[PDB]
Amino acid sequence: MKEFYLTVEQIGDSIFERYIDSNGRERTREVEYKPSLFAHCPESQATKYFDIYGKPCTRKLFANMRDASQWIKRMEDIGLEALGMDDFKLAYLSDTYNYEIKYDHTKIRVANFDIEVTSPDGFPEPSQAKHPIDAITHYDSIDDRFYVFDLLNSPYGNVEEWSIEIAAKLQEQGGDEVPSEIIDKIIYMPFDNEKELLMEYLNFWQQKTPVILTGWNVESFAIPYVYNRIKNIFGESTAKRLSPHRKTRVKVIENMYGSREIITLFGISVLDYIDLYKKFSFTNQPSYSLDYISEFELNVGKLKYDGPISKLRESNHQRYISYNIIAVYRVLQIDAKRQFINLSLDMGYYAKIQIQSVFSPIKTWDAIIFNSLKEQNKVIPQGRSHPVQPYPGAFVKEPIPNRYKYVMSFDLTSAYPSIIRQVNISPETIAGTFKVAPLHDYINAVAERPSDVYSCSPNGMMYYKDRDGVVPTEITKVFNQRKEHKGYMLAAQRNGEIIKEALHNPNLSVDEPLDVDYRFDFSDEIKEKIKKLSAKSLNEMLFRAQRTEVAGMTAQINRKALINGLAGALGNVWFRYYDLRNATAITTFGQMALQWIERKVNEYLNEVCGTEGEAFVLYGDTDSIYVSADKIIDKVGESKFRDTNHWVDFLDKFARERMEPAIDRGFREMCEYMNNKQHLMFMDREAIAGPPLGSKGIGGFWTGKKRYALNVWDMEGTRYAEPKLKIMGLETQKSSTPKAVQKALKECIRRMLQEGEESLQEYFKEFEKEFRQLNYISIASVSSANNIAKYDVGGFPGPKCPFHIRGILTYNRAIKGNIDAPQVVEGEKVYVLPLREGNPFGDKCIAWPSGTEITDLIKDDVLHWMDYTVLLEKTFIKPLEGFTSAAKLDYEKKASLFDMF
DNA sequence: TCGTCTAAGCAGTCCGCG
DNA sequence: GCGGACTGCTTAG
Ligand SMILES: Nc1nc2c(ncn2[C@H]2C[C@H](O)[C@@H](COP(=O)(O)OP(=O)(O)OP(=O)(O)O)O2)c(=O)[nH]1
Ligand SMILES: [Ca+2]
Ligand SMILES: [Ca+2]
Ligand SMILES: [Ca+2]
Ligand SMILES: [Ca+2]
Ligand SMILES: [Ca+2]
Repeated sequence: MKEFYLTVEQIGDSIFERYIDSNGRERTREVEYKPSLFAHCPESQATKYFDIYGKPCTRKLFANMRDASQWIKRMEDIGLEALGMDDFKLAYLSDTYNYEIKYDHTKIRVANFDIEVTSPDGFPEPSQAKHPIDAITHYDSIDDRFYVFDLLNSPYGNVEEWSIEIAAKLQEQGGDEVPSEIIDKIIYMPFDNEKELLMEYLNFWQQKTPVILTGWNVESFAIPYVYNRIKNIFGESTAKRLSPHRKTRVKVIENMYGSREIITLFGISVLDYIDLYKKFSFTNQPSYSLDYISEFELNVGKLKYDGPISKLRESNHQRYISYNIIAVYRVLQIDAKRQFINLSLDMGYYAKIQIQSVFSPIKTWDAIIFNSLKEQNKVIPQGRSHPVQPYPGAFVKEPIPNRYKYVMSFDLTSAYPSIIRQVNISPETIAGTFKVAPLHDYINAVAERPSDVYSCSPNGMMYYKDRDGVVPTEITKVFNQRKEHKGYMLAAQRNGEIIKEALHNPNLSVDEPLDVDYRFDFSDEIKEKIKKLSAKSLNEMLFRAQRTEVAGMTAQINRKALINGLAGALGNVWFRYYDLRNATAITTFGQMALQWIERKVNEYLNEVCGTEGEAFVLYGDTDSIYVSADKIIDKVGESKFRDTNHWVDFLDKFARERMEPAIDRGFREMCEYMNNKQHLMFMDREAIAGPPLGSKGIGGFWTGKKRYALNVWDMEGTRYAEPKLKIMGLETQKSSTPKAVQKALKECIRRMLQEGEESLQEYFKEFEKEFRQLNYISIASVSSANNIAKYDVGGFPGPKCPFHIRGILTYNRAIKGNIDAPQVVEGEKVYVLPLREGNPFGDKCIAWPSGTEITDLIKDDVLHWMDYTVLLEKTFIKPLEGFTSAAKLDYEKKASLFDMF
């Protein structure tokens, strides 16, 4: 097999690399890597190295990495560009792995761990590490084993050994329900003291040294706690054994309001799963506790115990250990589903970066582009300092707030990357500028043609057409990968709909789920077999189809995020290829493209319907248009359709055979007008929306920009078994909206869109009557909480104190003196409830840490004083009045002359 | 919330608006 | 009450 790196570090003048050799074995080596950098040189000097602009360069070979770094400094002192890859480990990987890396994940040691620390006096601060570590569960992916290190004797209590037999039993047997599929994979090690536990942990770690290290909050909690605790007990040298190169660094992570410390372990790649989840999941959650996320992702019940966590070990050590094991397993289950580790390895090896660098699109693109240019003996420019400057983005059309019965939407495939490719936008392809007309003049094709030579953007930039820039070349490669995975995702989705249909008629038999690849559209043979399957088999198949869809989603959406991130990186001052000329070339072209095509679509449809000045495009945002199809349906007449699926078919056909060819023609003209390199503006139909045939549903509504709802029957070629709501921006989609309120508002919208006014009025009346019985957590608003200290004046709200911060201050006063009460953590999320006039808390609201029950000390008082009236008006009635006034209907029945009887 | 970008919505504070 | 200036937070893209 081909060799591949596991980790790489620079330590002084050495590269330390862990790698898999040609025999599949893990090795480590120290290499006195001599880096090269570059300087511009005269024409007369013959060289093979050229900078991205074609200027000749001489290569400078350094005796060591420190010499190279010092040279860079002196070049700055002189005022001359020092060219080349200044991150020497990236240069090392590029030299050592000069081919497309094929990696074997089965050889990569992925460790998932979690620790427990009993603490009487509140949260155990990792930088202090003053409390014993009393449990560690460490899963090793190569062994496929959970290694459990259990402390039996502690200053906080002596306990009995954990029992695997009780752990395996049902909760209803008094057991812990540790899943049977992991029972035989547990290696349990009890210890009579913490020193021996930690010494044995370190010896184990030496034997089974993680390459990828993950878990939940491991970077901010578990790693620093373990490092600092070992440091406190044994000294620094012992703690540094967590690094295979015995080198660690405290790294200060800074943000707007403060900073925190993490421990960098040289020779390990830490990918904290909470951070992987935040970057790759495309969710915004009210809480990021593992229990909350586990419930959301896996539909598993919260890990239930009595008393505070600080007393769990002494009261129920059995459960304490079991829950530690389950916590580790839950992260593995989330990963089995989401496949974020797989994604990280894919992107990391593709770019040839340290795997942990997948968190940084700038680092990722820097490496991809460097490797690409190096292949042609081209030399990358020095990174420069730039001041942060605002620049313009997308165009968003102001919609007329209204109901919209029939809607078809269209949008560009990978819009910004396609613009980069079409225009040929790259650092080295800038050809010059032209005199810009107002955007409106390009949109309306009255401005003079920008260039007869170069490819243009309406921001005034011109680009070479003779050859692809490195940015278009590399962005295309990742786009092609994204397209492959999106294909698999969409097939799995369509396959899921076939199974849902079959589930209407499940057969009474005992059989098995079919062994199929859900990434490919089901053959006729498979479809026939599906129609004969039991509900049990069909449901298992649906689960598997949906898991395949999730895997495809992760792979496609994050590759889309990577390529969109390059468009963004061009507008970030830390990017080597920062250039506001290019960043704005993209966004300004986009503004034109949208408004150009709005004009073209309106023109096409006015012609088809034989009208003039009629607005068919009702809305658009960035790269999308929403077209009213009422007139198209009416040209046929509703009574001519057999059912809903019949008109959906008709619109699908109209979009594919009439609309899209008109759109394509419109964009081809725009490409010619801008003299672009290649036509790549592909605006395919997204949604087909409308009410059920014969219903009083309104189909859709807009309240304003980025705020709308649509009843969708077909989405990107997926024909749904049941209509699905596409809701954007409304309160149902916001993590700040109470859970039960999102639910209720979604049902109000469903009724509006599918059933009509009377149905909405029936539901509203019921919700208003019953909502006070809803659990307090389900009706609490959620907010992130920043700058709590800024607004805290002697425990009371200072000037301009935000509502949620006021709630936190109320909470802090209510729990004052308690070392044990859950503290609100700066920058994390809180639940917020309004309080009735004259409450004991002395203010109008209270807030507490999200994802948790409020502490028992005050729970009773909160429940008693919760202001249901304010809650209802603010979170439910206000948004609903917004929806209904936009859609021109009433959520309450107005009086009529019929009331006289 | 360490980690690519801008546009734009709504909640809430403070205070004007005769 | 509402709106604007402003902060804070959260979306759509
Ligand atoms: N710089 C930057 N631009 C973004 C980001 N998200 C969206 N955009 C811009 C770039 C996208 O191409 C454009 C349109 O967004 P879409 O959500 O329609 O995605 P896109 O067209 O890329 O992919 P699609 O093929 O429609 O799934 O909006 C981002 O995180 N950073
Ligand atoms: Ca725990
Ligand atoms: Ca798009
Ligand atoms: Ca599409
Ligand atoms: Ca059947
Ligand atoms: Ca779009």
